Amino acid sequence: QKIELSISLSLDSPKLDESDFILLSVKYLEKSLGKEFSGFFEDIEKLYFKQNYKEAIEKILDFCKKNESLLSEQVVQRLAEVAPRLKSNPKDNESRRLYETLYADHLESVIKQESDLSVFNELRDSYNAVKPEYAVTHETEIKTLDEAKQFILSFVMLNDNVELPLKAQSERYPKKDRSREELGNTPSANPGIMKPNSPNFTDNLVPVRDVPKIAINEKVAGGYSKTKPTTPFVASLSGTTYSLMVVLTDYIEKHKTDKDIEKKVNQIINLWISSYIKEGYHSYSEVVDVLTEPFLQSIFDKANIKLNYGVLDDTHAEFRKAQDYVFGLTIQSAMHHELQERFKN
Amino acid sequence: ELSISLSLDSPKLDESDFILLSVKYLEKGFFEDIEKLYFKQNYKEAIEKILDFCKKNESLLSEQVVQRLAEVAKSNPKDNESRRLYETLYADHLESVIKQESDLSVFNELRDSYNAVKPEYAVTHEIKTLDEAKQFILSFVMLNDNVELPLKAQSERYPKKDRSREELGNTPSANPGIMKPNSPNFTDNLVPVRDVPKIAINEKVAGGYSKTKPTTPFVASLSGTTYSLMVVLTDYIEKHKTDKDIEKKVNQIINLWISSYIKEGYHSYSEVVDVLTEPFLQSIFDKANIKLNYGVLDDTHAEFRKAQDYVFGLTIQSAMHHELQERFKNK
Amino acid sequence: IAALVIDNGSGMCKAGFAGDDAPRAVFPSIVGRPRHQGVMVGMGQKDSYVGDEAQSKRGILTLKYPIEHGIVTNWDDMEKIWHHTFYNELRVAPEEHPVLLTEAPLNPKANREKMTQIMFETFNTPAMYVAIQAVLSLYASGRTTGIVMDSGDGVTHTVPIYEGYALPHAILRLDLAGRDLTDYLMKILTERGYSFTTTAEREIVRDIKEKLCYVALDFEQEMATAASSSSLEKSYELPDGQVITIGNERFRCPEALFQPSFLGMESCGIHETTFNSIMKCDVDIRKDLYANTVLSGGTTMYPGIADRMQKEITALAPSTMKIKIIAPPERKYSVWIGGSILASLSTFQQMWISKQEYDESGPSIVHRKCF
Amino acid sequence: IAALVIDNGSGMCKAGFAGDDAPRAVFPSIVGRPRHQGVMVDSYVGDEAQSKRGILTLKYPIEHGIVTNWDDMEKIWHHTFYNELRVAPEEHPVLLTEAPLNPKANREKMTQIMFETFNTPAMYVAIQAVLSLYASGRTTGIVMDSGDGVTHTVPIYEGYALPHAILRLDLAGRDLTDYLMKILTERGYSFTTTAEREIVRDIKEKLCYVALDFEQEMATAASSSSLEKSYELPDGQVITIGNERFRCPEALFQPSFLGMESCGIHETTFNSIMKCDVDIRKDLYANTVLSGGTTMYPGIADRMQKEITALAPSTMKIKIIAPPERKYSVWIGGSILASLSTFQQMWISKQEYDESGPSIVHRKCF
Amino acid sequence: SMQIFVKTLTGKTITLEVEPSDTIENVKAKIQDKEGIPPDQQRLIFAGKQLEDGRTLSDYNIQKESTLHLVLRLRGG
Amino acid sequence: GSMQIFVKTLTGKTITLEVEPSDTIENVKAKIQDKEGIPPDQQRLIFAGKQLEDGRTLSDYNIQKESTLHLVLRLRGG
Repeated sequence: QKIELSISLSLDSPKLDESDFILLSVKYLEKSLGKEFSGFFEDIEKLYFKQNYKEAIEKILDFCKKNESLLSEQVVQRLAEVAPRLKSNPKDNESRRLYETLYADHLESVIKQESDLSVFNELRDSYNAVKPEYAVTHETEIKTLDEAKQFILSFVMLNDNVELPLKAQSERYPKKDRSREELGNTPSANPGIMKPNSPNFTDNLVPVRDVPKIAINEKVAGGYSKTKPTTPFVASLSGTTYSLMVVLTDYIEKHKTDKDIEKKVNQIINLWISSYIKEGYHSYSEVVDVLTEPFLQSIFDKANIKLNYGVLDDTHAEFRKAQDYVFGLTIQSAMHHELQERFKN
Repeated sequence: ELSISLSLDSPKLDESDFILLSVKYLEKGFFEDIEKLYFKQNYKEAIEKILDFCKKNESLLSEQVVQRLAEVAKSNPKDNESRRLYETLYADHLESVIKQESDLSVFNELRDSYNAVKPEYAVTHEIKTLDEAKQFILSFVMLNDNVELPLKAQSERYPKKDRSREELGNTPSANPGIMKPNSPNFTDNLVPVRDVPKIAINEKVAGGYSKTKPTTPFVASLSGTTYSLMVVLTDYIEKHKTDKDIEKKVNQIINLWISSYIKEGYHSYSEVVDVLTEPFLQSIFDKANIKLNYGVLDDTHAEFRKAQDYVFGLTIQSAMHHELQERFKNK
Repeated sequence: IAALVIDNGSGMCKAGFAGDDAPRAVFPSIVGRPRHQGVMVGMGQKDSYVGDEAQSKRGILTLKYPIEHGIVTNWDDMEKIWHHTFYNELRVAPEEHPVLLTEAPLNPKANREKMTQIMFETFNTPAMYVAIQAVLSLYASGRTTGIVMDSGDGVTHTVPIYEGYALPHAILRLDLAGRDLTDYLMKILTERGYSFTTTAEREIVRDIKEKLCYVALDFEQEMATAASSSSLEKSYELPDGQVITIGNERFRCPEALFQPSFLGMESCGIHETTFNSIMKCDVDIRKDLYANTVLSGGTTMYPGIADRMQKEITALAPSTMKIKIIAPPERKYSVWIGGSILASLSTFQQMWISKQEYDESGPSIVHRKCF
Repeated sequence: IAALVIDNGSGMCKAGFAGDDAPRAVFPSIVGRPRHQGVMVDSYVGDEAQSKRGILTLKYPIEHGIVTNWDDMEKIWHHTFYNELRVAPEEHPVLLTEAPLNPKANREKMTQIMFETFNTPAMYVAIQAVLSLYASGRTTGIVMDSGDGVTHTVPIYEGYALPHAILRLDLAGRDLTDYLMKILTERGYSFTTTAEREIVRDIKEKLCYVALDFEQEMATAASSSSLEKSYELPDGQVITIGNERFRCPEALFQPSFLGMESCGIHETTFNSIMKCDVDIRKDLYANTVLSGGTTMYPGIADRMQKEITALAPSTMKIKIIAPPERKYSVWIGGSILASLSTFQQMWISKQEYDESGPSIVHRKCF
Repeated sequence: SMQIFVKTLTGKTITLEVEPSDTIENVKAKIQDKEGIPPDQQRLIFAGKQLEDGRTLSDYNIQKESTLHLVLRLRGG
Repeated sequence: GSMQIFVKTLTGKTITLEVEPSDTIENVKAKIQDKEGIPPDQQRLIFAGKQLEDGRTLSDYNIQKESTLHLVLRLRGG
């Protein structure tokens, strides 16, 4: 019980949230347990990813109870007695921001492995026909996946016209928490969706780019910063996902018969999900929860296609390095608090 | 007299414009008082005095005007042109006088003080007109930043010069005096074109003259050749205070200086005078019985009359300009 | 056991221990290897002379100056300066005491990994941390948020720090510093008829600078007070029996910082460089930086520097801004004092990277441990 | 073959080399030797003595023009040559200065010590006043020399200083700095330390002047602030000095201000001019030299004329001569005496001392 | 070619190596190099006349080893 | 007044603008407010299949004379 002082001085930190808790609780356990416990950890991953934070916390709090023989005794005094107070500010929730920008490079990772960019070279037909006013197609073929991102990110130019019909029928896009206060671009180096002036590892940093500044209207009627306090996000509720479904719907219906339609639809959805949390446009929830809308599932579920929603199995790499971030930030505060409770002396 | 109202609403009219446009409206013991106040940049006494006047005598006044003049009643030093003319005309008014408030040698004596007080390189004069008197007294820049400095530091007002160091060069202008290069003017006042200097305001100063004396037009920001004049004047006072009319002499000396610093494009009335209206400098004079009229004149009619004509032709056109572009805007 | 802290910076290396309110040893960052066999001929199992004695003998021993711009460059010659740090000077063993290190602002991910390796692979350290000089020069002044102007012998930087994090999108580097001044002062004194050679008689000129030089609030007023009065002149007695006179060259020397055009450079001085670094940030944090500017370093140790950094940043900035310049008298060693602090803190026991996590993760742990 | 010129003066020792304009070094005449044993680490003499004071116990050998303890003057002559002029006194001839009316024995120990402790090749002593007069082009006249610790009003007729007339006022700048301090302490300002005393010396020798009429300015002052300038103490205190300005230099004209029941320098000069033959009084009145560091207040010169011309016969021309080079006229006196081609023969040769003893100075030096 | 002298109010001579064609802004630029004075603070006076920046040393008859004079514009305060 | 261009919307309503080739897209967007009532932050101007930027001039994009640009008003539903 030596290196556990740290996981308790991280709880003296006033800004611990739900995400920080799990990402530390799990490491405290793992680094103290070692066995039969790999259905806890693999599942806490699935639970953290789904942003079902307290479904997970109930597991931790009980595990801590069932395995208190194994557990250090007074950690749960502080692991608990902290759990009831946990909230998530979706402004300041960048433990999950790190996670998802890592999870975005690993979703890309798996997509490059499936090299068959056939769909993007044949979604180049739904585009042209579904959205008439834009430069047609890609002007050429999709040879790489970085020019596939380009296509997928041209489905933004299909906007305010062809998807307005689909944005109605949504019981949630009316509930956007965004603003028109119009704050404008600031410099950043922190990658993806994370904040410009928030810590990052020297190895995740991407080059300096000017990224936007978007705020939250906190006088909205439960429109996702409160509905989902957990999701960390920049500009709420997508907006162009309803425009993906304009291209995708006619595609899926023309190419419904093709046998690898799933093999080619999850690719479109998962390139999108990833190239938005990787380019900073959105957060997973901002792209998925739009598609978890029943009306959208309709054409999918009537083409006998499902959606993985960018879910993956080995996110231990992504869980990890998020644990070390929380640690770096939590005891960060400590040195800072002890630095300043020594300056005041 | 409904254009003395239209004149007021549209322009960037300022406090000088208001005074002049109103006093002609009214004109068309109180008036001569307002003219003893305009000259002395005492504009808030007047706006309210005139404003109470528009009430004292609402008889023979139209009521559109009381309802506008009360309503609209800001001087920006950068562009306040209505004072710029008045003073460029007064500069020549004071000038006419000093040639008729004659001299034979009130400056021919003061040479003894130039040569003595500032003899280090400078020209040593060895004067029969009032331009050679000017030429002499205007060569008090040759006392520069050396002997002037001992008493420039005894100044509370001075370190508030709002002049920039960004020298922007010489621009041509055919307007005489405190002026504006692209300034409307009368074809009777324009002077042979010359290159006139461009200086600008620092405006990063705090409590700068320009901020606190927004009534003084801007041509340099305060004047510091004046302290040099006061370096040469102390020696004159010393060697000539047993002289009967040196009190008359010294007035024209500083009255020609303010005459010549306003028409030669250097300074506003108070950019030269409110440096000398500092307690320590009157002291030189006050203890020698040389009370100074800082050039306040009696016949100030001459200037004020033409300023109103200038303002009118400025206020009125501003508006036809808006009606030309509300007729061409509407196309 | 106690900790060891080192500031590998620019020209001189500040080393010592934690808790110490002062660096015990401050020697150069020079390594002097041999010129030609014939100096190796001789005696010794020793190849190079590193540090304080390299400069003593250097016409015989030709040298290298590593890390003169804050970034290390020679990783073989830097294993040496860390030997004259925990071995042949500041004597106790590396293995026994835990080390805190200071990287330059914007240190490359790769130059970092070597310090982690060199420390565990070559020095068997128990534990290690690599931090930024400027993050620690603000912790001295008791801050966790603000902007630092770190100036050393060869590199000057403006580093904004928002909660322990220097913000890389706004770190600005000037690359004009201590030597550039001594060398200007050498040349502007070499013209006064008081010439100095450019090979070691120029340390006398490095003493006129720190000792008899100041930043002038209005350079232009300062110039006038010099050509009218000998009130601004001071006198220097040379170690060689000659007494000299300085004057205008005194305040012309630390002006290279504010006005870099003196050295022929077309860069921008510290006041401009500070404004530009504050505005490469978001408007929400700019207020806490204008009011929290720490002048750290030893070139930032000329009397009057913070009174010109008030006038020059008050002029460059919005009018609603409070500009507080904090130049503690121990700016010479604030990267130090604050490294001593970080390392003497008791919550720090965790961030020191352990040799157990080194072996398990590699030197690619500095990135995931140090911030 | 460069001669050396040294002004041991009450206070500052201004020393140098014969040909040039100004003294090389003008360090104080002070010797410091410690009081306890922090000596674990000789003597400290000069600006060092004052700087290291805090451990050193200072002795002030020349504080009135007279040398007093000599084992400590041997050390301000050591510093002069060995560590200030950076020379060996054995190779370079010297020119020393003396006080008016100096005891004879106290000028035999300067001959000894220069020829037996320093091996001067040759030496000469002249009176500090005869030298301030030669710098003025004069051989006959009256010099007033007011430096730091003593003031002397010395008559000189053809190079010879008349000892029957020489009068001395021990009022000088040491006393003047301490009056400014005092009258400013009773102003609300604080001047007590030996480090705040130096500032008062700067306020004094930079802001104080002599008036032509005391009362007619004390009035100028109390009705008008036309005198109150300011002074930046280097610790952030621009303070006010007005009447305090001229009240300091005038304690020389009214020595009663400091408690001294004596005669001011305007009167001490009348008695000395008339303690001499009626036949030479005309050449003294028209040849009064103001030399010294306390005779360096703007206006001290014209005030001597007022004051002397009213205590004097009206047919007497009074010419006060205040070279702008007053502070060091005794030095420039020797820088020129010694540099003279004809002077080489008036040197007391080392050889001669060996032969005739230190009683030689009396037969060479006059 | 020629050498000209410039004297300040402390009494110090700066020496300049110039030509009859060098502008006064060139001379004012050589005093920034050798002394540091911004060339705008520098006001040069020969003949009782402040010299012009677009004019040359022979437009003012400065020649030989002529002593010219320098004052520094005290501004900004 | 020397470069008539056209802005077509989704109604087919072609508006007519008089600009110069050095005018920025925010200047165009201002004139489409002065004549239409649309705040410049709903406007999304597209020529060349590109959402034009607000600092770029008309000749940073080849918008020449009598060129057709497109206006898509944003339904930022707040």
